Amino acid sequence: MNMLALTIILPLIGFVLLAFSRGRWSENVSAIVGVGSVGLAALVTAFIGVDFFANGEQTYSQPLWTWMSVGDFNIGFNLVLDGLSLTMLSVVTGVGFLIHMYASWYMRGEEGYSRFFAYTNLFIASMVVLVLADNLLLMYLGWEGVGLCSYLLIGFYYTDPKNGAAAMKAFVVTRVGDVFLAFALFILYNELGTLNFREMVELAPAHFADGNNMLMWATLMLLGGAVGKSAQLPLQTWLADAMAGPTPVSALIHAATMVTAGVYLIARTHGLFLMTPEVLHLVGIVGAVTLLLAGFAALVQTDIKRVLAYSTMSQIGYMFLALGVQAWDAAIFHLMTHAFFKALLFLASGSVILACHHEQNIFKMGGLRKSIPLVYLCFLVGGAALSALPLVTAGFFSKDEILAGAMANGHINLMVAGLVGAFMTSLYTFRMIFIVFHGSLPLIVLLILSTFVGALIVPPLQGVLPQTTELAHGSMLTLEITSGVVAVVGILLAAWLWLGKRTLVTSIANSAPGRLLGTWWYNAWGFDWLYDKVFVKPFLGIAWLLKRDPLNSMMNIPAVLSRFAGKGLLLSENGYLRWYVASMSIGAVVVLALLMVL
Amino acid sequence: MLLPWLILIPFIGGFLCWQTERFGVKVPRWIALITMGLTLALSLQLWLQGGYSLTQSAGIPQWQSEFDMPWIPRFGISIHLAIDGLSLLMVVLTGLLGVLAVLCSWKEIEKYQGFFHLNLMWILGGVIGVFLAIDMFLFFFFWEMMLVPMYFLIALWGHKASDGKTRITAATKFFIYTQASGLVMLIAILALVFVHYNATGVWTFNYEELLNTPMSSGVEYLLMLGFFIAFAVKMPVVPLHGWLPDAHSQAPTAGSVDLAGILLKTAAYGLLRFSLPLFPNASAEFAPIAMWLGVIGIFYGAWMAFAQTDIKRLIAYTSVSHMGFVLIAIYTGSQLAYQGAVIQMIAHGLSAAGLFILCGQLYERIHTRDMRMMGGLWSKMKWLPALSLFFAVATLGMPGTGNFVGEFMILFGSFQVVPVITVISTFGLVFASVYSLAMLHRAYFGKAKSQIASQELPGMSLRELFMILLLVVLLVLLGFYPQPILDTSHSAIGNIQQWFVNSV
Ligand SMILES: CCCCCCCCCCCCCCCCCC(=O)OC[C@H](COP(=O)(O)OCCN)OC(=O)CCCCCCCCCCCCCCCCC
Ligand SMILES: CCCCCCCCCCCCCCCCCC(=O)OC[C@H](COP(=O)(O)OCCN)OC(=O)CCCCCCCCCCCCCCCCC
Repeated sequence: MNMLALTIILPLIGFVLLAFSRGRWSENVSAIVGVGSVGLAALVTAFIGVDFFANGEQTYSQPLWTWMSVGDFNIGFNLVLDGLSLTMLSVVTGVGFLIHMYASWYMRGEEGYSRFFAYTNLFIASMVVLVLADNLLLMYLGWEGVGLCSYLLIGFYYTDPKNGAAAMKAFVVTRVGDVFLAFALFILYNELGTLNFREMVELAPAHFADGNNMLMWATLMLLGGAVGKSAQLPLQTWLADAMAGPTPVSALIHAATMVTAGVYLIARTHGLFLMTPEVLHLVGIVGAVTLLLAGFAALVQTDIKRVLAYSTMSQIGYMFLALGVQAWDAAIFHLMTHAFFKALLFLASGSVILACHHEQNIFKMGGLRKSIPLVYLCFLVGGAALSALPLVTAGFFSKDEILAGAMANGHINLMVAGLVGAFMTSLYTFRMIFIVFHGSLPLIVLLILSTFVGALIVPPLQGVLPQTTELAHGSMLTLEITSGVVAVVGILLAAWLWLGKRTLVTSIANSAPGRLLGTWWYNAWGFDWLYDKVFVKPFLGIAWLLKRDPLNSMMNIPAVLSRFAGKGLLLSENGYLRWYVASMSIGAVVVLALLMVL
Repeated sequence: MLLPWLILIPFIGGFLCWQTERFGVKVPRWIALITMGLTLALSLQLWLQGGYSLTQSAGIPQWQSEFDMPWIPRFGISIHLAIDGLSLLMVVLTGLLGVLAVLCSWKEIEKYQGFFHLNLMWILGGVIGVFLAIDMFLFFFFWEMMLVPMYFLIALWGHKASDGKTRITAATKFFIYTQASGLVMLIAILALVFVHYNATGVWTFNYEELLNTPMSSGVEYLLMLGFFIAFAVKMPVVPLHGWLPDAHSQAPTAGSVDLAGILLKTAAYGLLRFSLPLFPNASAEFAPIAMWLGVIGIFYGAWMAFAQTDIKRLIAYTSVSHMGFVLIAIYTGSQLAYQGAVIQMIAHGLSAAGLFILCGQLYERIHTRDMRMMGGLWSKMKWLPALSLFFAVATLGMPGTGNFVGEFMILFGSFQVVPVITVISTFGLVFASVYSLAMLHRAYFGKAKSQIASQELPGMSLRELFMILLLVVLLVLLGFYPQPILDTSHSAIGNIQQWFVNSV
């Protein structure tokens, strides 16, 4: 319980040791240090969870020191552990440990093996700091650490410049998100004098009784930071392009660390969002729109990895939809189950890439169900959990809790968008499955955890997040059977469209409206194009305009005038004596006339 | 009583560096190291014995130590030194950067190394004198005195790759900028002294006497403008910034002249110590113009840093952007933003020192500063690209480094005062991340763009590694535990802020 700081210290020690080793150690020692550091973090998390449940699930605060203290500006380096923090810490440490041992098997014979494990250890430490902070500034430290580690791990193969461009794009878009989060922090400290989550929740209704404008501004900026980190609208363009790194970093980013920080941020500051209901409805709308656009984008991708990236964007949209409909338990439950099955899917896709001699186009693949059965089984059950197959997958129960929470709060359009997205996610997931596959301890743990056994785990969110309004029994059963029917219908439609000879699919893909819509959704609705010609191109144009330093030349103007005036004055020194006498006479005339006029 | 020795030990040490050169060509570096370590140790002892953490704000003036000696009694000019928390932090930073500068040029075995070390110690003593002087004439004297060895170091000992005329031109531009702005400040100082002499009837160049000077509105604005023109040239504030990238690019290649000459922020200290207390009302009316000059400095410096093909020029423009942040902090009247400005001054000094030392070692390795010729250097060098990655990470305002603490405390206080300028400046922090990533990717990542970068390069020596890792440790400790630094400068900042907001 008091070893809550060990979950930060052990990954930090692993990063420091593996960074200063500089690749001199063997791969066995580097694997032992990195994987064992995250493993001891997971073991300490298990002991922490046992102790937390052993004393009535009481919130435990462990302060370490005071970070900053200037007058009323007091920011503490403290950790807090409640049910939400325990859930996030448990999923981060456990799934990161599984991904770490899979990467220990996976990254063998690679340059920067110890560098890879140092960067992933720093990623784990930053996310543990993010989820175990009681104030917004320490959470911001974990936020930036997670973004920096994402940038370092995405461009891990630094030799290819496109990996570096993907990493730079990821860091820049998420940094715009962090600027919005910084605005939220500035507003909240200026209004309430504190950044401690419990303290702002306590002091906000008294302070904002007369006026509630800056609270809406602060929650809107919190939402902007969240959509920056979680790759939602309008800061979602980095995810698909920047999943060009190695496979375990994509599993870590899309399952445990990167994309769940926005969900955790909205869930943690739920009281302030409760005081601003319009911004909460905006959170729900942003999630719904993002999940629909991500599903349509995943429907036309030609790589396994990009399909999985837009699927991650859709599932984070489902979590944002659950947050916007005041279904917080459903959002965290879907976070945990999606971490499970998305980690499983990304690890299986990495095994596909390794076995397929570095091939990524799905159409060049075919009939891989007989080449390897275990990878096909992992992809099958991960797709079933992604498609919310009823009663055999945890994703069904998570998405059904989300849809029930949207139904019970009077949200019709968000629930309709969720059902449409469920049909679309069955469609794109098994389109990828049937195109690719027709025509081991981490994998086992994620294999069982992606089934209903993962749905047997209940996050201890009672007393942290408010209870969702319960649905009527008949309405809940009709929603259950409607979601199951929609998922099964999408399964059968994908089977009818892609399992055999794709005649109808190719006929409507090659049509002019079909080609237009396919090339529109393939580029993710043109947001990359819009941000290139709205932010990137004027930045580069202003840089090329200013590369001469115009202000320096403007301040060099007086020197040029000095040279010109001096060269002009030197013409009077021609060396002629009679001109010197004439100039003395001219000066005498000027002096005498000036004395006469004054 | 130790402040005269704080200034004198560098001067005597530079004289002994020149004199002991005849005993051997490896002797002046040891002498410079001993006297820079002695200056650092004396400043650390002043820090330990000052008790700055338990010091309350009693109002300007409030000095932990003070020395006075008559110098030119006809004008009421004295050697008047005084140390308090802000000056002490700046002096300790100057001593640490001076030790780093001596260690940085350790492998210079040239025939005239004693004169190099004398010029270095004279620059460092002048900077310490700027931080300690409260007599206005003495402050101006140190201000303009530290530029002659700077000029000669740039002109004669500078970048070997460039021809002589380019180094002469850069040194001349730097000298003309700094001395003309200093003469405008001297005009302002003289006019303030004459206004006080007409009001009272006595000659004084003392800071404490000149504080209580009744001036009309408009005269005070002009004196403030002269002071600000000097400080804006040395900050640098746009457009008075053009001397800085050429002074950095033509500085000696090890980096010691960047550390000793530029990276000590005497102009921000001068704005806090003199411009705000002597002319508080004029500074209050100048606050919007100074804030927008800082905003333009942030964004202009970021765009210039991105557009550089020279890595040293890039780091110089990063310095311009960070000082735009500090300039926004200074004119805001907030204690939180002032403390952030102090942290940002120290952290920018440390991070720019690390960047410049690493750039000098990289130029020693590959014999070119053009980033279009170096690429994929992560696979060629043992330590340098990782430490350069750390320092570029620090310069974008990474939490865990002191740059984040300074920048964000500045932004918190500024938002409490001026919100629009603050939001534009945070987008400037995005611009900072852009130029840092661009430098990192153009230098150390990717494929080799020439033949020199395609081969293995020698590893960093133990001395270079030690000084870089010391800078790394100090920046990390400043990021995670900035409280001793905040407690050291709390009383001085409180006095300056209370004087500024109680007189407006
Ligand atoms: C609150 C908990 C934390 C929460 C999140 C915090 C986030 C912010 C963290 C900021 C720290 C810097 C992060 C980025 C570091 C980048 C440098 C790095 O790790 O480089 C890796 C490199 C090893 O790579 P490799 O390829 O094997 O090298 C062989 C040839 N170069 O390494 C090397 O070559 C050698 C090492 C180079 C420098 C490594 C980083 C130094 C700074 C961190 C440790 C500082 C020392 C610890 C003590 C500080 C004082 C108490
Ligand atoms: C904020 C603005 C308002 C307040 C300003 C206050 C004044 C002080 C602070 C600003 C100083 C600006 C100085 C501008 C010139 C800087 C020096 C320079 O650019 O020198 C260039 C050049 C040396 O280069 P070189 O290669 O040796 O020459 C070629 C061969 N002849 O040099 C030469 O060739 C000859 C140089 C002669 C001296 C330069 C001319 C100075 C004249 C006084 C200017 C005062 C400011 C005017 C108003 C501001 C500018 C619009």
